[PDB]
Amino acid sequence: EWMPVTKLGRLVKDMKIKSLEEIYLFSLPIKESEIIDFFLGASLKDEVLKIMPVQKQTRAGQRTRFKAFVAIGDYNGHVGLGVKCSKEVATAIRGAIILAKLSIVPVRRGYWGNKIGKPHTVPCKVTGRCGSVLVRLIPAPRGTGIVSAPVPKKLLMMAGIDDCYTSARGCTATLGNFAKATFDAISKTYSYLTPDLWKETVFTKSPYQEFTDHLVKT
Amino acid sequence: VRMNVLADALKSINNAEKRGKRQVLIRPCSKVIVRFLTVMMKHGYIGEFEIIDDHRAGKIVVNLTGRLNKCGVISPRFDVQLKDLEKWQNNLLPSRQFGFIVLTTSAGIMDHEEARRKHTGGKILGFFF
Amino acid sequence: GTDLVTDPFEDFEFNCNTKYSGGVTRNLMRELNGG
Amino acid sequence: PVARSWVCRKTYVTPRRPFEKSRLDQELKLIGEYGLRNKREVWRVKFTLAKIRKAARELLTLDEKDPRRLFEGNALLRRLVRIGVLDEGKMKLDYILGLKIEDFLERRLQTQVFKLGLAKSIHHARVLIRQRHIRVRKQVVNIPSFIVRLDSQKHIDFSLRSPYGGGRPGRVKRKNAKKG
Amino acid sequence: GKCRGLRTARKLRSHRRDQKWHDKQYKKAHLGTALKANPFGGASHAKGIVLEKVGVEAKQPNSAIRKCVRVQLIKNGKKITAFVPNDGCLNFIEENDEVLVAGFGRKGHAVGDIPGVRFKVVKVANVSLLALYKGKKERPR
Amino acid sequence: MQNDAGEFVDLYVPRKCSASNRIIGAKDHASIQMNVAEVDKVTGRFNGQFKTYAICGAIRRMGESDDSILRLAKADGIVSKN
Amino acid sequence: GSLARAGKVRGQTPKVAKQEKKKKKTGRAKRRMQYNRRFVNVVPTFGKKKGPNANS
RNA sequence: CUUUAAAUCCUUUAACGAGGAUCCAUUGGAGGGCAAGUCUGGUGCCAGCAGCCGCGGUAAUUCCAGCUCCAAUAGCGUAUAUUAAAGUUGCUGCAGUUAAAAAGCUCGUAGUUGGAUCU
Repeated sequence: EWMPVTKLGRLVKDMKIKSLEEIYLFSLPIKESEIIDFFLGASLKDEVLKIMPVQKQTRAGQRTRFKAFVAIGDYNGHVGLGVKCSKEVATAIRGAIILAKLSIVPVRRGYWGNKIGKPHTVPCKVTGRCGSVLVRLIPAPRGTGIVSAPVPKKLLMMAGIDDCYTSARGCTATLGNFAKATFDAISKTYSYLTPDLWKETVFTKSPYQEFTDHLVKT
Repeated sequence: VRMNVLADALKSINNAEKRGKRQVLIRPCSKVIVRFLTVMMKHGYIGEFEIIDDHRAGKIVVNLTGRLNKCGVISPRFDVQLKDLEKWQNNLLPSRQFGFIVLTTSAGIMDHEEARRKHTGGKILGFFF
Repeated sequence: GTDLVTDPFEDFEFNCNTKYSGGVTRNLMRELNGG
Repeated sequence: PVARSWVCRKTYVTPRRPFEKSRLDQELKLIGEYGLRNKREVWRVKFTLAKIRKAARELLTLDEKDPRRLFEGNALLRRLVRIGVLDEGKMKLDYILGLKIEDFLERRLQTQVFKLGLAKSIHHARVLIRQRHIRVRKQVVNIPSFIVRLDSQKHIDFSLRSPYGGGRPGRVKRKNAKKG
Repeated sequence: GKCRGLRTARKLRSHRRDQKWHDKQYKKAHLGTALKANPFGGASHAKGIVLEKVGVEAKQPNSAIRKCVRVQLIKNGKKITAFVPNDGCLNFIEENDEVLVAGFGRKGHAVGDIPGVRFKVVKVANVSLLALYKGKKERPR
Repeated sequence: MQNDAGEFVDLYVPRKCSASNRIIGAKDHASIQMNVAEVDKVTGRFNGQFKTYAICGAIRRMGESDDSILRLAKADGIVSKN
Repeated sequence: GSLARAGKVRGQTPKVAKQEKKKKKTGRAKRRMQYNRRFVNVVPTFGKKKGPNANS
């Protein structure tokens, strides 16, 4: 069993947050990885993108730690990427999985041409950046697949993007920056104001206020 | 010096939109500027605007609704044909679901969709999305 | 006599900077996601 | 000056990445499920689908009321329906982009011979087609990559001169009965 | 910045054509000094007469003796140092016999730890080194 | 957000900043949702209903959040004219 | 630079004959063998996610 | 004597034609790039491999081999030219503070580009 240490975690625990989309709606940070577990079940698959050893020079020699880059996400609209450095590889991987869970972001899927069936591609051209690495995602016709490098391909498949064109620029050989720029581009999908989102936002009551009686009662 | 006042107008609108302001002062005003603003307004991107008349060259105060991602000019004004129009909207527009390319044609200034409907190419002025 | 066995994890931690860095990296990657 | 024709054409494309696990596994699964000889058959069907998708995209970029778009889209949709890879109900250029390589591998004479019960396994189907045991309508078809049209699906029989649908025993049965 | 004018096509074309000469590969291919100084004369292979057998010491990080042959090309009479690839393959080659020599794979650049050697031997006395090495063919005598 | 059949395919509809009408991202932890309590006309007491304003993190960072909330309240009849 | 040792190691490697084995199936049969080995057989794995030629 | 101007060639018929169906598939690889053994012998910075990083100095995942795996397959290596990769020639679409780079500065011709405004 898991005992929440946060108000949001406590609300999620006692079955009164219906979906992760509510937390995403009110921009509330996720501080416990158990919330993501509860909401997304075992549909969350994770893949260790990289294990890289980083060495710090010392008087006696070099102190080597290991940084794990782990991508996670159900292939239906949620993706996250975590990076954790530790003394041993197993702890680094476990922490990177935790941080990838804590960073799950909603992915907006759209259409290329005719809006037939489920959305398959990115809604529009979106660009992410990370330290000289620029990654641009472009809508592609149905059945195209992901036209990208292997690392963005993994990140985009985990996000649920069925097909997408991709352009990259910079030192993409730094897998960390490539992955983080792809993650930035993917997370930029729901921040783009398209004409279908011009409808004035009708506010709903926040969880910290919707169940304030529950929060004060226990 | 100052050339292609439409570039200055569109850059001013873009900068004021990025800063989150509600109004932008465009100067000088021009017929092409007013037509471009009308095309942008008919699609809901820009909202109302008023032309201040000074006796030399007017200014425009443009109210800003925060629906505009980017308004830009294409310089030089390449003479685009209808058969070559699609390539242009591949280079400038975010998706095929929204965004417009503004052309000036023998039938007036209008977006790419209206140019295709009227069956007339022209010269590309700019784009907005 | 017998010999002790090595997990891919400790193998990578020991041979991350050696002639066998490529092999231990590949075997660790195969451990972590090899399905 | 010769009266010959030099019009030839390659029917496949090799992948850009020689060795990647995902593609190798996918193509091996396709080979195993459809009993293909090598990866070149997978690449040939992939190339056919790629050309069809390219044509569909080129037509989709045209105006809806374009005579060329209407004519060529109708022709392509009728062709895809004719061989059985596209359902008659969904005859639209957009539904072409939803096709898969499996749909075109399903229409091979090998797959159809296996699916009609004429063979016990897909490899048995290939060997039967090669050994001249199968005919479509009245023509003895030998090529396992033969793509069956929808109107020829019900006319795949066991030939009239083969021991399996004829009645003349083969070389082995004749020799072994000669001992009695 | 670059000139963006409807009547700047001449300036853009001329500037690109002038700036292409600063591309190393383009100038190498088009100037014609490389093709003049190329011993093969633009060919992929060349036949030559083995002048002698030489041993080239490997570059500093690693130590060995690469068995090469100094040959004289039939076409232009130039002198060439061609690596003899496999082991024991210098024993197949003799003095003054004819060898087919190809490039080393780096388009004129020296390959690996052999310094100043950009050619390798493909055939000796009209029988390939591979067949002799694998025992598929004996040296004609 | 709608396909050809008219079904809503978006995972969710994000909030838009009450000032800039710009989408507030799922990870904008500097963004706020102010609730301002409405007040009875004759007694000046809490009615139980409030009006909400969503402000993005960029406007908060720029220091224009105060003027934004004041303008929203003024246009909303909560802060008196002048 | 001494040319005396040319083909030394290949010259003194103890010659070992190739063992006689059954012929390998070719064409569609070899691909079928690969497919059955790699996708129809899943039991023989020992849970270590190793390779097909691991001998440790 | 089906074809063809006269024999071909596969098409057709018939006889003989498979259990190591010996009627025996090869070419390159197995550290990474990059798919696939730090298995076993030999060698001991030698011989050699290695496009690149690198491997060999008496305990070689890399050479010489034996097994075993894997890539394409009646094909597969190698050299060279060239195209994409190269947004490393950049019109789309690069760069110029410190990584290569803005002329010492100004004038000035050709060139390029040129403010509103007329139903």
